[PDB]
Amino acid sequence: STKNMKSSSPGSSLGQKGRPIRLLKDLSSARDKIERIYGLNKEKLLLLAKVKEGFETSVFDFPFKNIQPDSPYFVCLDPPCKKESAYNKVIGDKNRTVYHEINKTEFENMIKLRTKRLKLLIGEVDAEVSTGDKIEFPVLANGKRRGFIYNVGGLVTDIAWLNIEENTDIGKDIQYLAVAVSQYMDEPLNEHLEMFDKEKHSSCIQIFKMNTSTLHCVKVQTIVHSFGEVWDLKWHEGCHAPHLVGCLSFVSQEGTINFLEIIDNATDVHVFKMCEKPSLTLSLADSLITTFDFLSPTTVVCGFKNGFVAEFDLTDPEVPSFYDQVHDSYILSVSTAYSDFEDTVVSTVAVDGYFYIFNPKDIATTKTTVSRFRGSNLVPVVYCPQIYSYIYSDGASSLRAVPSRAAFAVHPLVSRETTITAIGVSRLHPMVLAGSADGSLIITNAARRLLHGIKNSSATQKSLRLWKWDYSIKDDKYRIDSSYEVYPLTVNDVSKAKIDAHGINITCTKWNETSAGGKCYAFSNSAGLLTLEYLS
Amino acid sequence: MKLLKDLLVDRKEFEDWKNNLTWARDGTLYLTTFPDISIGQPKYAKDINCNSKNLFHVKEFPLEFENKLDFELAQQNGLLNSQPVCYPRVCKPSPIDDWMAVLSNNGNVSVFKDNKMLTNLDSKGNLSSRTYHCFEWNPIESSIVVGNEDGELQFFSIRKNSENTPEFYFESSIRLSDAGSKDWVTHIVWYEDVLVAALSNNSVFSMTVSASSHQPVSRMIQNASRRKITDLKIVDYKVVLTCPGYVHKIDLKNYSISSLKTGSLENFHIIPLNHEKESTILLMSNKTSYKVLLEDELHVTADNIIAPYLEKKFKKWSTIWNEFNNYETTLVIHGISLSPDGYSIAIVYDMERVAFKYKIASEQSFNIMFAPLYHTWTISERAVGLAWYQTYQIYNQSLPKLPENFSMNKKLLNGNYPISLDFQSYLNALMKSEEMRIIMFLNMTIDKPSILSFLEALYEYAINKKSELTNSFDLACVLSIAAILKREAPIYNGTLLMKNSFLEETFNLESFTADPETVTSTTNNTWKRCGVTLLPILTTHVKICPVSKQRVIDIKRDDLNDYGWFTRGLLERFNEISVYCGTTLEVM
Amino acid sequence: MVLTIYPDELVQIVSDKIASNKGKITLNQLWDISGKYFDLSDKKVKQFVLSCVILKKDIEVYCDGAITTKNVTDIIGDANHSYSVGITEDSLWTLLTGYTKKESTIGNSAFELLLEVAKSGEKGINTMDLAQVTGQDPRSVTGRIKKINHLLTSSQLIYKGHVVKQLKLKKFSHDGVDSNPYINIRDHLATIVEVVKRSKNGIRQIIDLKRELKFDKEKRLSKAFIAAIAWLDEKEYLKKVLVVSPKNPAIKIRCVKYVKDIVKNEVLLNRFYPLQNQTYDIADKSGLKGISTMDVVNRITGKEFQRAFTKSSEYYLESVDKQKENTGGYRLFRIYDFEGKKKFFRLFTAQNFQKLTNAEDEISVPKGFDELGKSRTDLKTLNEDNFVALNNTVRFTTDSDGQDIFFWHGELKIPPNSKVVNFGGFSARSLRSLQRQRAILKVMNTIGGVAYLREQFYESVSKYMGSTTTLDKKTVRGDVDLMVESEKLGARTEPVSGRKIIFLPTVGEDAIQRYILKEKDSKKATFTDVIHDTEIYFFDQTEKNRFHR
DNA sequence: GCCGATGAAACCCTGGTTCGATTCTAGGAGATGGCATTTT
DNA sequence: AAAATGCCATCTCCTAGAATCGAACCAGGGTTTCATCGGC
Repeated sequence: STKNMKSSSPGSSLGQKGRPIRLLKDLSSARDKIERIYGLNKEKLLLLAKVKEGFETSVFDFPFKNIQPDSPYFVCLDPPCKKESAYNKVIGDKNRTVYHEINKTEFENMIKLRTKRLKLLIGEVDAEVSTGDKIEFPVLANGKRRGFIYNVGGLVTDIAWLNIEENTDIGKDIQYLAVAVSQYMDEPLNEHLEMFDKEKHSSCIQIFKMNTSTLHCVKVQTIVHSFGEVWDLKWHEGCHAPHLVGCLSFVSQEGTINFLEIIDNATDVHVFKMCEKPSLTLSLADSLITTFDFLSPTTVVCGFKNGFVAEFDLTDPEVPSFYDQVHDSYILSVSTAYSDFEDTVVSTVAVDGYFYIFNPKDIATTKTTVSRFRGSNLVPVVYCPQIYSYIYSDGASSLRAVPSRAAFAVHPLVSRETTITAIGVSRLHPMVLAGSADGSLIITNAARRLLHGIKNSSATQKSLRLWKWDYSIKDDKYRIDSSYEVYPLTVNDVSKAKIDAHGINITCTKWNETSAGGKCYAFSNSAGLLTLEYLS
Repeated sequence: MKLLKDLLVDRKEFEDWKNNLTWARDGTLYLTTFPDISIGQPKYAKDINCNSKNLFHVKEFPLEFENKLDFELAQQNGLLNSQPVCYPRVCKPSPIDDWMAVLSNNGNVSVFKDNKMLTNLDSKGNLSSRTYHCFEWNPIESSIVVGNEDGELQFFSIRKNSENTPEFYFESSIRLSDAGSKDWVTHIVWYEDVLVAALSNNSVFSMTVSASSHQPVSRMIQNASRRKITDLKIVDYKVVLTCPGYVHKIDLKNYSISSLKTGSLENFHIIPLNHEKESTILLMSNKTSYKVLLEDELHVTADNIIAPYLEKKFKKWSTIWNEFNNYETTLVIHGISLSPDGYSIAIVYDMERVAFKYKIASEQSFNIMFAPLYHTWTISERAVGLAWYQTYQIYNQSLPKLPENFSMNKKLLNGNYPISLDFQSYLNALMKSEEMRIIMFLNMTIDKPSILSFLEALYEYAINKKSELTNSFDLACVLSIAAILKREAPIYNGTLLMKNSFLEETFNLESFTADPETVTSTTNNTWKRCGVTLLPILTTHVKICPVSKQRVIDIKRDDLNDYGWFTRGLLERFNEISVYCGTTLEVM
Repeated sequence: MVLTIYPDELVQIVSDKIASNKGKITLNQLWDISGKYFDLSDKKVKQFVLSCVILKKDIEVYCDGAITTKNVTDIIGDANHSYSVGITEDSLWTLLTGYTKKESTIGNSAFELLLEVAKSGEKGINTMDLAQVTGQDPRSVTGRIKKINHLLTSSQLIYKGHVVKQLKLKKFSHDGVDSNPYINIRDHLATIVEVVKRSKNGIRQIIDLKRELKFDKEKRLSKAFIAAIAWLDEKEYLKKVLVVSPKNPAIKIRCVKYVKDIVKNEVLLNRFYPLQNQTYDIADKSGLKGISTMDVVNRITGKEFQRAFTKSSEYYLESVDKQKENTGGYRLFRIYDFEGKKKFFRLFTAQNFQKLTNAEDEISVPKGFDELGKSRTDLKTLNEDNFVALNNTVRFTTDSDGQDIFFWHGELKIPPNSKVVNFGGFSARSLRSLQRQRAILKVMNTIGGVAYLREQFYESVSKYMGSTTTLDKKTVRGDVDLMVESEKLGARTEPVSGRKIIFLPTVGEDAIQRYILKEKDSKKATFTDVIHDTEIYFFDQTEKNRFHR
């Protein structure tokens, strides 16, 4: 099949040994492994040395100091959308988002959020929580925890932190969270939630203003819109202007990418708004966009129902830069791997089970297969920038990491009892949140799996259950278990799937990615119980 | 014209959705399937029953890849060596020579003759200079250009070693990208003396390349743009390129640009109609096709050539798989190639429902369709052997246009035999004659192939140098040719001794006059004759003509017989190519 | 005369006889092949002939079955041992299929058939003898033949009373017309009806049409034509009638009369819930009926995802044998069901499955919570206790100038800082078996508790099931055996007819004997409608004479 | 005209064929442990 | 001398593609019953 020849990079340990490397098991030396995966760029290796010393001891939790800019371990790897002020290029007097204000009666005519209170059991507090109420965590066992659970009133399809550090009119401790909410709750096979064809119906995004120090939280806006359900909900961290909270971007069942100006209120008094016309819509004739990511402050890569990929220029959105077939079928997620040391690359995973990485400069000559999965509707992929690795699921109970170069070097991180449904990563630290269909949320350090040898993986790698949702059919009652559970990385583990209450699957989980809030994370189940915890 | 039945290929996959078909000079189809290339090996049958299954045998064509970069760490292109087991991405056969070049997934260009690697192209430099993303063959001479991640073209030329095997050596380079830029060369097209290349920033350059220039001047003919170049072609010194929503024509005499807006954002393949009088192309996508006239302003007309056939095929498929229009459906093209003569087109396609889908390899099938592009054809020197026969079966067995009053009685070079040449130059002069291409094609159309016109051209080189036929094999050969032509022979009486490893057979030279298929030794054993030299075949070490089924003595597996300058010259010159039909000989 | 061929043509001829003899021949068979073409009386020619064959890379020589060292001068001189010639498996695959074993899409079982078809030569082999000789199941043999049929030619034949295909390698295709072309009466029904339709009064003397279409040539074609007229009557494309002669009203002949000539798919899959919960939701909404895997795939994903759905659903669906751990709450059971020939899984939510298997038992109490985790250690304690140190590898230090400098561990002196389901009494392997067993017993109570297990019974059960599909003998006898094991039926052989009788255990011997007595001399083959005072068109003057008499 | 024999038609039985989904098997991938050698 | 590196064997699980198995369906041929013809 294949053979080597002796031409070799200077200063390489691999070059000195001359061993041909085809599999991760061939990298039996820890320096050769790091050198083969990350290369020999001294500035890149310096950042990995800072991640290593700053987070080696952080097996389940990391110190708040190591994510402050004054730390010697501070490594903040800003995503590509943040690298320039995009607002005047992408938006202006030609592209303002149009709203009209509506009252609560007009809202309730368009969107029927849950009216029956949820029964919630947490620690020793048993409570009926109404739609729009929160419960702060009680005096739990297993130490003091800081956070609250909010009853959002519908199926939570996605959430998104606005990762502002400070602004002329936003003080350090204040943060914003966008939550996308469906009225088509409690029904796993509802007709309106279909993936495969264009659907338009009323759904809403709720904007929350939260204080990281007090955990005071206020819903400041509800945006009613007719795009259907929304996901890949992202703030355009480059689009900032004095009169905005920020620019919020998402893909919708309409099959379009939409950008909303979230215009800041005069006061925290709640307003309902009907979105008439977004600032920007990206679409093609006779195909539906199913997923997108930023390549640039002014360009996005997106996946389609038919298995095509396009790039759009946000300054000239009518026609894409390219439109090529990459998959046989519906693209589930597209994810941008960005680096200061390599060309930007894009990963895609589809219902056909293939996971590809390619370079948008030349898809034809760069398309690399990571793996084929068993075929599935739900395959979360995120880029963890501190370890230059995509973190992803099989669509079936295994959580894995693959470096954006060395696609052969797949590292399993943890194995669950059931389908992994949500992954959370940060630009500030290597800690991975993964949510599951059984309502468990786990934390694991991915920079203890990468930045370590191959031998004794199962002994060195661990994860911790931070929370578990349960649902009682007898009581019609949700319970959240605070008690921690440690899982070692399992060996030769059988793929697992089991059926759990429709309400308890974790739909999304996202870290706050700021130095001030960077220990906050949020996660939601399908019932619409949004939980925030300031991890401390 | 009515098409041949499509060649059904089963259980083959493609990694990607670009143009994965090339059609070689000798008629071989190369499909860059995954994980191995597939070859449509050309086959001869007198009746193909209007079925293209009888023109091609499709099989796995495995190749060994040497990664010259597997001890290099990836630098700016992080996807280099990201998957370390090499496999083919692009395969182009030479438009002139027996060999093909393959680009691997890890940016190596390796040249192969049969399954054997000739050279892995490399020159000294930075890793971006050594990582290749495209290549092109010189259409006029034996050389190859590669495009690298420095945005320079590197030219490689052949030289032949002691065994007369080719070796590729680095000749020169031209930088197209700006100094310190990270633009890759993504497309190269070489047409006559004009070379065109595109960068990953979608800037396009032209050059004039010659033996008279070591490093020619490049000119930028299109500025950088976000719109990614889909396809690039040269047609009558007009550059045609496609990108999302547009086709552009650049005139290489005026450097004027004219552009036309397509009603679609699907990829359009460009198919140049090289044999029309007016300068034209077909544009073809999964959804539509057009015929474009490359006038001062691009003019659009209906594709009356190929669209009717694919429409008719899609309506039949739709009747079986998309009754009631319950599904969205598409043609999918996996490859389009002109024939080497440019008279025919091959389209590899399947038809799909847009659906949630999870295929395995055993469920894969695609069809390749062959259609004529014109009303008439000619015996092109851009094609050899079974390529002409394929172009004859397409076109429904209509003969090509031939010279006025041509007949197989016509003498090679019209009887102006270049007897003063050396014998290898002489045989080359005969094989490059126009009459020889016509006769070699017509041998594939008739029941019994004939080489009487070639045997006369040999006999005239044998009654000249009549004093130099000292050798017994050379005499037995010329005496056999004289007996076929019914002419005077140099000597009649004497003996030939011919050997194999088990059995030594003595022939009276007189016996070489008796029978045209056979010759009988002094032991009354009767032996078949060699097709080229008419000497007895005493061995299984032979090569077989796939059309005439004549056997040729394999000079490379016979150390025992003292073949003279004439018989050795014939058996060396005709070791690989059939004198009857120009087809590649099969090996026993 | 000794024929003249090329030496490589001999090696091909010998190879094409090692293939077509199941991959091996004796050395004496090689002398019988090559003696046609070379004078083997010369020792040097005999050595040359053997050398042409055995020095080929893919040919093997065996001495007493053991591979041997190809010494040509030894093999020809050595009288002490038996020699035989074979080929490599990939050569055998290449000669017969055109591809190697790895590359060929044919499959081992279809290649065992091709080896027997190849060994049969120009004589060929029939599909029934082919199944018996290879020991392959007749249920699989014809499906396997479909995948090699491009290598074969075939024609229909009757053998041991069955229509079968004679098979040969395609090289034995003859362009000549068959001496015995197989005729099926069922191909000619349109012609038979049209000849009756075009006849003067739309009526024919049946024997006259039998003679005009020349179906009298074989007792087979006679029976077949009669069965075709009987089928066209039974389906009322034609009708049988008796015509009284207008010339002599004592004369009636069996006649046949003409009567007649012969916006989108919506898929519900969503990206928000796990696929197993979406599957549970339509299994639950289907209720006590359950849902087929075919309907689940059509409604959630469409047919082109069937395989992916099946491979995924294996992880969370439970068969009744080999159940998974009882999580409680939400479980999907699967059981076999039939749609005629197709066997597929129906899916049931565990509540609906319990109501189906155990209809008499109490409906289950709904589950509450599991117990909480009982750990009380905090995150700080767990983080400190679960630390295992990493490999040293990447390091950095801060210079006196405050510049951070990278180094590998050891490259500076700086020290480290670190299987039958009970269904309440009817044992069944499928829901169709359960439905058939209950239909048999309900019919048996209806028709008086005793039945001969003949075709009349299989229609009675098929009618009661509302089955458009008709029950096979082997299917009903399968259910009857299950109903005997569960003591819901009695069954026995009736001594005189040898037919199986089934009876309800509550039905007395006097009723079973009276049932046999009532069934004896039961009248059948009864006369059809009568017609008078009208002409018959005749092909045959002898039939016209018998009507005129 | 009646009764018995033969032939003729209808009905029933048996085995192969046909079809497709599920099941099974083969081959490969991945991980750990153990042992040996190399490097620090 | 100890830790790290390298490679092999064994065990476990997965995936693709082939094989199995039930049931229906169909045709041919045997058997049984009924009708007609011939003989008494």
